[PDB]
Amino acid sequence: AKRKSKKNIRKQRMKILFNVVLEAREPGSGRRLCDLFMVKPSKKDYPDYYKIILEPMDLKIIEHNIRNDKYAGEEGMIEDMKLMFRNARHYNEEGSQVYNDAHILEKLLKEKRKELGPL
Ligand code: NI
Ligand code: NI
Ligand code: NI
Repeated sequence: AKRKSKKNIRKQRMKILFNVVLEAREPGSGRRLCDLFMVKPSKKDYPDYYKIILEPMDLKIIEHNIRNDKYAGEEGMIEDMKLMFRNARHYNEEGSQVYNDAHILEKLLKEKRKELGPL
């Protein structure tokens, strides 16, 4: 009874938080901030990326995890998002566009979670 309704609220919330990252655009240009986070770089094309980033993460993986109910709650999805953003900021230089995008997308995610409030 009360547990299927609670699983669905959690799953809904996870969709809302995912969609915030997916849809965010740069003011002025309309550039979609999430473009370079959608799929991890090709290992064949950029092997050095995988010597720096030991646990890769991208939105394709997180989308798969959401849809296949692999996360117990949004805190698990958020930890994957945070790993993705940390990877971006570890690999890319400070003041690069991808570095700044990771920062802004992480703030948007955190702000939308506070807006949703406690379960
Ligand atoms: Ni390093
Ligand atoms: Ni799978
Ligand atoms: Ni800032």
